[PDB]
Amino acid sequence: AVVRFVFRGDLAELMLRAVKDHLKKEGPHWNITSRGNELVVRGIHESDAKRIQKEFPSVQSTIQAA
Repeated sequence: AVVRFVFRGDLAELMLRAVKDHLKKEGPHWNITSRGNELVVRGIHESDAKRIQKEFPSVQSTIQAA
């Protein structure tokens, strides 16, 4: 699956960086990339994808199960 986080406002870059550092610790094996205000996690299990969405529930996110 794929999770995409979209960060908003004047702090978006710093919040992305915070979330990115956190997720690199949760899943050192996850393929994590970012550009602009979007953070993308690939190679994550669909159930783990709903978990990290639920961990940062106020960050807008999408999940692609395919």
